[PDB]
Amino acid sequence: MSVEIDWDNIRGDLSVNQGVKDFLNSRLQEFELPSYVNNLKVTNFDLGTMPPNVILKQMDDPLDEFYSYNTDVQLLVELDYKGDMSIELSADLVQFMILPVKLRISDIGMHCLCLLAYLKKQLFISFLCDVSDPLLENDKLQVDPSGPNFMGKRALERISLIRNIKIHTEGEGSVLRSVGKLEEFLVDLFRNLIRKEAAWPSWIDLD
Repeated sequence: MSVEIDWDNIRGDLSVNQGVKDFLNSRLQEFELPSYVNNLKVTNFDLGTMPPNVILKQMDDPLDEFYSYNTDVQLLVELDYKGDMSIELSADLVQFMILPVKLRISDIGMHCLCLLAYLKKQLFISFLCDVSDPLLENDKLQVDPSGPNFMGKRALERISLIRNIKIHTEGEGSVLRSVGKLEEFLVDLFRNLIRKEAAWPSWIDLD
């Protein structure tokens, strides 16, 4: 039941692109940047040249909680994304001196179940879980929003939706001791940002 997807058209739409930088930054600066970093924003988001393998699993109406203080629709979906996605960053290092640096993230790998809710001229992406999550293979997590005790307790047990992720940066010195705490940090941060801000109960909220 595969959903085909005009990736060229989507990839081009800058109403989205901006919307996801904004989503990234907004949520990124709720965090506690350590002492060796300042002025950490997302410069540029770039989608893959190639799309994810979208597969429709179900149609429902958008959850009541997608309603905020038909022609709407809400697709439950399998996302196999082994694509070539890239998020570009801006950062400052720190203490007798400051160096500006530049980073990419790549190799974003998710094989994952996910709600996609077009309502009021406005899309929401809430990732549910990794498809290989043990917590489905044993039932014990209700992932049907039909559908009582949907996402009930034991949601917190979920495995990471990020299956893999690459991150490189742009005299040597022991400053390389720091670009390695950072690349370590941004990863371990950026996983949390997905787990907490794009995975249900949260979501990305574009137009």
